[PDB]
Amino acid sequence: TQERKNQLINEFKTHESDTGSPEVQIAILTDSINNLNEHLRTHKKDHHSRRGLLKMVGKRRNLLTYLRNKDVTRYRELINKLGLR
Amino acid sequence: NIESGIAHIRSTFNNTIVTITDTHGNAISWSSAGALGFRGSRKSTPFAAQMAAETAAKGSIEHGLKTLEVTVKGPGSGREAAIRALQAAGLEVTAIRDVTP
Amino acid sequence: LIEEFMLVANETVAEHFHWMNVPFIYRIHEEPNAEKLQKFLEFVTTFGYVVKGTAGNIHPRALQSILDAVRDRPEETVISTVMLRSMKQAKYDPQSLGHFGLSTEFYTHFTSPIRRYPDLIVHRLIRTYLINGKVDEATQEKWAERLPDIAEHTSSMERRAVDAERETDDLKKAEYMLDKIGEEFDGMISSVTNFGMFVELPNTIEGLVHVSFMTDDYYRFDEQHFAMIGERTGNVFRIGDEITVKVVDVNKDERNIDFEIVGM
Amino acid sequence: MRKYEVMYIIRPNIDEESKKAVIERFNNVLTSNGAEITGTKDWGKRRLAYEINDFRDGFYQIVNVQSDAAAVQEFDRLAKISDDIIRHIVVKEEE
Amino acid sequence: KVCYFTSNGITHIDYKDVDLLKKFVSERGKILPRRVTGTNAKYQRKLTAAIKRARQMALLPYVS
RNA sequence: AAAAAAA
RNA sequence: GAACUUGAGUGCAGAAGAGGAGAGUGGAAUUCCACGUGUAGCGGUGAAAUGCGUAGAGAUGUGGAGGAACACCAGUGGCGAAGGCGACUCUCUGGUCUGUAACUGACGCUGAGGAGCGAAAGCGCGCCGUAAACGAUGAGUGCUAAGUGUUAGGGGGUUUCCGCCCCUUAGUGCUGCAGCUAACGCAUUAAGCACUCCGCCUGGGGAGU
Repeated sequence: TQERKNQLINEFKTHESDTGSPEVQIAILTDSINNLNEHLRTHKKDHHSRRGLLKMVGKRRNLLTYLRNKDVTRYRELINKLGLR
Repeated sequence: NIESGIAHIRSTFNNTIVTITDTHGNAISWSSAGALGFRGSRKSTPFAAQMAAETAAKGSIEHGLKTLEVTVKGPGSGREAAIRALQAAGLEVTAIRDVTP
Repeated sequence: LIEEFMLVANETVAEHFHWMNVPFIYRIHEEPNAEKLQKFLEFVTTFGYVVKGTAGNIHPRALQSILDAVRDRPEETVISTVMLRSMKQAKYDPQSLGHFGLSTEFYTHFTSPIRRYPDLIVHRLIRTYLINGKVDEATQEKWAERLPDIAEHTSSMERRAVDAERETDDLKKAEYMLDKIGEEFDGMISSVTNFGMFVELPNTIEGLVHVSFMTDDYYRFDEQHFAMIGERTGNVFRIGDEITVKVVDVNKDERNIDFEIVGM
Repeated sequence: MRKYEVMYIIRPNIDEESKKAVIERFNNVLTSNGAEITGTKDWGKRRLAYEINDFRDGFYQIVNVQSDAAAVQEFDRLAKISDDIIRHIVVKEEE
Repeated sequence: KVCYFTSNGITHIDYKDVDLLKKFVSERGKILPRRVTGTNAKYQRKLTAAIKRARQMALLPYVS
C-alpha cells in the first residue's frame, strides 16, 4: 500500500527529500518481496506473479551489490535493519 | 382453458412442426407440414409453415388462447410465414425469440 | 411549418364538404397492398420486430411505430425501403375514402390551384356551394357526372408528370456525372436485385454493380433476408451497408450509371 | 476500505413490512461487519428483463457502502443463502 | 457518426441507467457494433461491461 | 426502384 | 579519489489492458436419463428408400448427466516472456505506458552453465516437457527520407467543451526513399549504418541412426 510505502520511506531515507537512495529502494522492494512471497504461499500455481517476484529479487540484489561497493558501512547497517543475509 | 401461451415453431429444411403451450410448457395443441399431408419439397415450403401454424393456432383458440409468445428453432424458411400466420389466425404476438444454436 | 398548415387547411375543407354531403373531389390514399405488405411484415420479423396488425387491416400508427424503433440502427434503411415497396400511390377521387399516409378520413387539395386542376375544381365547388349557396339537386347531379372523369384524368396526368420529372432528373443526374469516371465515393447499398447491386451516393444518385463487377465471388440474392450472399470467398452484402464505389460507366442516353465493388 | 455499490432484488411476493425487515437485516449485516452506509436508494417494483426463480418483477435496492472485503463478502455469503434476495451484485465504484 | 459518450462529456457509463444503455443494444438485445453506433473504442469497452452487468441483474435482456 | 407533401 | 545527469531505478500524478491465481454467480446451449403434460408421425430430403412409432414419437417443461464453453460486443483491437488469455463480480497479485523531474547518481547490457515456465505429445493431478515451441527473423543501444491508419496517453490551438487542425510519447499496421540483397524483398517495428554479448552453421545421403 502507499501508506506503508510512506512509512518505509521516512524510516529509511538518508535525508528529507530522499526517495532515490538504495536504502529506500531496497526497503520498498523488501516489503513488496515479503508481501508477494506471502501471496505465492497461498497461490502456488500463480506463475505469472512468480516471474514478477524473480525480477524484484533481482532488482534488490543489484542495488545491494551496488551499495556494497559504494559504502560497506551503509551496506551493513541496511542488511541488519531489514534482516537480510 | 388458458389465455397466455408460447408457440414453439421448429422450421427445419425438411419439415415445419408447430407446438403451442401454456406458460409452464404443457402442450395445448400442435400441427406440422407432415400432418398437413405435405410430402417432400412441400414440407420445406413456407406455405406448409402457415398451414401448420394456423392448424395448431385454431386448435389453441378452441381452448381459448389470445396472446402468444413465440420461440423459433432451426434454419427453415417457415418461421416468417408461420409467425405472420399466428397474427393472421387472430392471436397477438408479443416477444419473438430465435433460439437457434 | 408550411406543410402542416396546408395539411390542416386541406383537412378542414375536406371535412366540411364531407358533412355537407355534396359531390366533391378528395385526395385519397388507399390502404397498402396486402400481398406486398405481407412480404414487408415477414421481412421485419427477420429482425425480431412484431407489428400489431394484419396485412388486410394494418393501422398507419403500427407502421410509424416500426419507423421510430429502427431509428439509428442497422435495420433502418432496409425496413424503410421494404415498407415503401409495400406502399401504393395517392390519387384523386369523388368518394371520401381517406388518406392512409396522413391517417385522416377527410383529405382534399385546396392549397395550390395555379398548378393543380383538382385544386381549381375545389375552388369552383367552394364558390358554387358556400359562396353562391347552390346546393340544389340539378347542380349536384351535374358535378357528380363531371368529377369522376376529371379525377381519373388528373390522377393519370399527375403520374405522367412525376414520371417525366424523375426521368429528367435521372437524365441530368448522368449529365452531372459524365466526369466522375474512376472517382471513388462512400455510398450505401440502397437495393440488392439478383442482377447486381444498387448503391446510392449521399447525394441520391444510384448506380449498378452486376456479378460482372462482383469479380471476386459468385454472389446470390437471399430474398427473405434482402442481401447478397457470396460462397467461394464467404462474403455478405446486405442493404443499408455503408460501402465504397467507383464510377465506371455513366451512359447518359439510357440513363445508366455503373459502380464496382471497391469494398465495404 | 473502499467504496462499493451493492444492488439486490428482493422477491416480489412479500409484504412491505417483510421487505423493510430484509433491508434492515442486510443494512445491519454490512454495518455490523464494519461498513458505513453512505446511500440507500429504492427503485421499487420493476419488471425483470427475464424470469428469475419464477418471478417477472422484483424490488431493486441499491446500497452504497464503504468497507473492507469482509463486509461485502459477508453480505455476498448471506445474500446467496437468503430466499428473499433472489439476485444481487457487488461492484466497486471507480472513485 | 459521433461518439455519444465523448460528445456529451460523459466519462463513466453506469450499468443502472437502463434507457441510456438501451440506445446501444438491438431489440433482441445484441450489443450494437462501434461501426453502427459510432462509439469510441475506449467507451465501447466501458459500455460493454455495463451492458453485461445490466444483463446479469435483469435490467436488460439476453440476446434473441 | 422511387411514400406522403411541396416546387 | 572526487564531481555530474542524459542511461538505469525510486518518488509523485494519471492511463489502458481477454496479464495471473483464487473464489462465487450468471444466462444460455448441450442433451444421458426420471417424469409432467401431448398424440402421430417423426423423416431422410435429388425425393424416395434408409429409419421408425404410437407399448406416445417428434415438438414441449422441471429435476438431471453437471461435464464443457461463453453467441452480440469482437477490431489482423488489447494484454503477456513464450505457450497463451474473451460471460459477470469480488479477493489476492504481476507488468507496461504517459507526465513531472523531487530523489539516487552508472546502480547499466548480454548471459555458457543453472533454475523455472512451458502443446495435441507420451503416459500414469504427477512425471514427461521434446514441440511450423518458426512473425521462417536473439537481446540491448544509437543513427539514417517520407506518407497514411489504428490503440493508450500528453501539450497546444482556436473554439463554450465537443469539433477540427498542429506538435509529441509508447505500441500496432499499410505504402515508400537512401542503403542493403543472389533475387525475392527489407526499409525508423530494417533484412540499412554501427558497437557489446549470447545462440548457431560449414555439401546431400548414411542419420537424428
